[PDB]
Amino acid sequence: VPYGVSQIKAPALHSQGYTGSNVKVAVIDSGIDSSHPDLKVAGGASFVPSETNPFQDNNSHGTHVAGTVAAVAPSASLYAVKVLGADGSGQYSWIINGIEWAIANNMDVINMSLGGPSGSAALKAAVDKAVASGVVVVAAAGNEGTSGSSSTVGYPGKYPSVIAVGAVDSSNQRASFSSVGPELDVMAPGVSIQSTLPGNKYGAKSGTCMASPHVAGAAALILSKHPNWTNTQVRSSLENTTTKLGDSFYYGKGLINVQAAAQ
Ligand SMILES: [K+]
Repeated sequence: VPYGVSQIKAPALHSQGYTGSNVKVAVIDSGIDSSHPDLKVAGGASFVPSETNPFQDNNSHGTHVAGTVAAVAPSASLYAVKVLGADGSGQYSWIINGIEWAIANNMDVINMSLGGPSGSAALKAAVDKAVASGVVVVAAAGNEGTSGSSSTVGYPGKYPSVIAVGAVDSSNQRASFSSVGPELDVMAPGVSIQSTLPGNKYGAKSGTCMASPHVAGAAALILSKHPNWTNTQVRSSLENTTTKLGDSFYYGKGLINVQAAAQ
């Protein structure tokens, strides 16, 4: 549909009848506008104390992330895990509560197009438990760019259990904003991403946040072909089948190729 879908080689799988059917993807974000004609929301939960409806997206972020998951894996069961309020901010407890729900509710893929500058024993415990429980955990690397020689990969992206996603444009160039470090795993399209917006709209957003869902959608396609495959196997296939770009500090393993990873 959008250029980023074709770029990751998703359409080849779609033509084959692999569209992410029976894959439960949790969008741990600002909610999802379930009212959008182009989105099918299966369930979810809100963990934002003042915004009790997960199906009301007061930000726009979670609907845009969800629509990218949907563009990659059209048949995937989308779950709106509302952890971020109208301002796009959320407390760590709300976020961790949303991961805890995703595990509890047998989500196959977690998408976290979110990041914080600091970790916690509780955040690491939550991601680790998800992984140990066979969930594919995908997160945005962060929008911190370059910072001397140091990692600018945010949390939870920083944790070895999480697939940390960096952003490339349509040319396969690293976006100037894309966080860097040894914890960067893969690259996906993350510059001027056309996706669904609340109130039957479409618009572009840029960020590693936009790159993350292409991988979460990519993990849904793999699981649709290979329902038997472990989260470990899904991850290894995505990482081992990449189009090799530059240095792993900047590009991770390179750009994901869903066609090559699906075998
Ligand atoms: K990581």
